[PDB]
Amino acid sequence: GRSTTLMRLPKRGMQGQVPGEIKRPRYQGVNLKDLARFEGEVTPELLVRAGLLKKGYRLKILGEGEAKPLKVVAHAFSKSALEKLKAAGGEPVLLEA
Amino acid sequence: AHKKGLGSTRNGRDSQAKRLGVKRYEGQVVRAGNILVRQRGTRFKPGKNVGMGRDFTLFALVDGVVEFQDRGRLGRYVHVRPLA
Amino acid sequence: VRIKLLLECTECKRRNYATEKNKRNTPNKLELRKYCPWCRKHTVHREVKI
Amino acid sequence: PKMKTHKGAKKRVKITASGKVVAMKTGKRHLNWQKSGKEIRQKGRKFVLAKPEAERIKLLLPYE
RNA sequence: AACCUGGGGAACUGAAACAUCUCAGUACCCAGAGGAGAGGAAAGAGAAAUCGACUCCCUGAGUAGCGGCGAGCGAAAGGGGA
RNA sequence: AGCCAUGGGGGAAUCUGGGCGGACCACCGCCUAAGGCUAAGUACUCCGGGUGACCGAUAGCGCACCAGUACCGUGAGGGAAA
RNA sequence: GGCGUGCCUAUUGAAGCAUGAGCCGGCGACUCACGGUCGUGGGCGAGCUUAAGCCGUUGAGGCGGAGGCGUAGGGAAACCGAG
RNA sequence: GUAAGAGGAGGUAUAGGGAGCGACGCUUGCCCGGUGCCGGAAGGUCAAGGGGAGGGGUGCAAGCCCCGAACCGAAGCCCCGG
RNA sequence: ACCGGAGCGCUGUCUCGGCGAGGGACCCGGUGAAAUUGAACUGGCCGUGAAGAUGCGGCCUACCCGUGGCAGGACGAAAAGA
RNA sequence: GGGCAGUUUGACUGGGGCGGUCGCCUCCUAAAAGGUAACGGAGGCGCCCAAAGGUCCCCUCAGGCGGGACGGAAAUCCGCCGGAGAGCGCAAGGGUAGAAGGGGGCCUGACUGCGAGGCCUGCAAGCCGAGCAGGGGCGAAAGCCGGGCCUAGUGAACCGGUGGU
Repeated sequence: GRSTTLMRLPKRGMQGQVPGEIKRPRYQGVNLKDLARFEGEVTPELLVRAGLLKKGYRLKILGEGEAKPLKVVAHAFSKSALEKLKAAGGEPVLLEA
Repeated sequence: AHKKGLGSTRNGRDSQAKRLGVKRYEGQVVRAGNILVRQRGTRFKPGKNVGMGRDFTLFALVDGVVEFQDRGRLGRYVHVRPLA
Repeated sequence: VRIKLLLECTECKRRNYATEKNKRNTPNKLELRKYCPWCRKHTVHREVKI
Repeated sequence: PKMKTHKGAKKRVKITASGKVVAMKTGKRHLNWQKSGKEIRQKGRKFVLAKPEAERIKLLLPYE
């Protein structure tokens, strides 16, 4: 009968408009303990062709685990992720350049 | 049946009575922050390592044991022995 | 309550806030007294608006 | 066919990664003036529980 | 007999009541065209210097939103086929 | 609060005219309106065939049988029994 | 001769002077489709599975990874990230 | 009746529509406060419209779009009496 | 042929009823239905119990089936309380 | 603008109307914790205060009797006995001088960022508070200060105004 516990209030922020919403690229997280298990190099399509991404717009390197030498193909980078690629690992960026 | 007059009233009212009294008795352990007495007046004045606040409440200040006390010319008291 | 009115206090040099109350009947004009700002340190605060 | 998923439901509350429905404290839009900053500070967030289970059934399809 | 294009078109009921909202542009009224209809050569799309007639199925997605921000209502681009 | 179409009034340009990318503008891209036609992919089931972990004469089309027939009703209509 | 207040429904409570049944016969009431949430019998399992449809079959399967769920979450957001 | 028109009426104020009571006889008093109603070339207030002071946004800028002031703005209610 | 009060005549309206007539009702031949129906081997009293009993206790009464006839009851049937 | 249409036109209630009532505070019923009903018994809130708030130095009332210009049971003070019976903003109850009261000085913590652990509890609400950082007010300090002796003085959400990032 009461406010069907509807008395809780919204704070979803911005939460909608009418020109739709912004497509603006998002990032997929990757944990570089999934690195050590994989081998060779890494690339965007390679993860979407894997089982660990698929069309998540772009890719942010991150995560914990064991750092092992190879190269990636990264779209975004955590400070921590830069560090395991300081153990002995490479990385590119943004592409189309 | 004759239902003529009938003297009404203006009385029936009470209170969403909150539950007040000695919340934690003696021999009881507290982790500090546990209130031992919810009272209206000061029927229980602070004890050793027990504090009081705006609503006259004896609560815990440490991790020990509630100890009861009386002092005729000073009032009744509730304390918390250390337990080091 | 209203007609006795309620007011917020505002700093100087632009912004800084709190949430208090007033009273008119006592010959009170510019309600002015100390507080603290979000940024920086102790300041006055002048009576303002709704 | 197909659940409708409630808009308000998602619009004000979230179930954290534990099947725990958590969001908003009630009561601040008309409060104020005689309000101690103590509670405005405690008007930060909340938690909710129990009937929030049914609330987990509400959102359904996307979860969120 | 049904299905189809158009011009008209509700109410119960849903919102636990009722007006906005709803059922629903469904029921019916009519007009007209046929093994079909209508549609159909972008004064479009959408953001990539990417697209390339219209329609149907899957998809996206119950997503983007619309909303006494209630009941609930529910898109297009893109991808796959025809 | 645009785009799409339109009821009253106001009322133009032919490529430095222009419509549009969601108020509005600078800019940057996109498209050529204010004339008319176009198979297929889809839909329907009166109908012809096949098929069914479909029914068995209170079930199954309302009716297997002499049914849109008896009968009822002013009429619209209802509507068997065997 | 020892004993014994029909049935159902409906009740605080029925044998009831509450309720429905003249008798028998046939019919007659917890389905399904989709989306959920949980438990379970399974296959795989850091992954798992395809929708429409192409090909085939006459009671024959296969092909089809487009798409879904899974891997990180936190914030309203930009954005950061086991924080 | 959406209209065209139909009646009223091929009638024309001694006529047609509406209201009250109800043959004939004696008689129908007093209050306009509210309300309805008849009226008034002032006025209070109020719509779209008109006008454009002052201004915003934007762009090199020309320019384009938006906000709206003074006063001008009807019936309506109020107002003056019956 | 509307609603009060009065009187006069008249009278089975009454005292207060008695008789008679026919058509039914009754018996015989022919035809022969309805609503209702939980099942019936269905008595009073005094108690009881959802407060109003054939049925339960207690007592008493009662040879088995009808026909004419009488309506106290079976909370009588009829109307899912106006 | 009832000429016409869709709708609304509460709820409890010793049957309904009628009247009372609808929430919040205190005391009884309330049965030695908690809690508790009833159209049961008695009353209150919809406010207030910039000092009524924080602190530091400081004073102690009511009352009764004894003495007195006005005064006069009662304004005023003198003195003696008097421990809470006065004031404690406003109803009630608890509480109160070993102060909450009453005087002055100073001030504005009627802070911000939080907040362990609790009271209470169908949810949602409400209620308790050390502590920690900031940067302050009082006091030499010790220290308290995140309003008020305590419990009434109140209103989820949606809507939108407001200054601002």
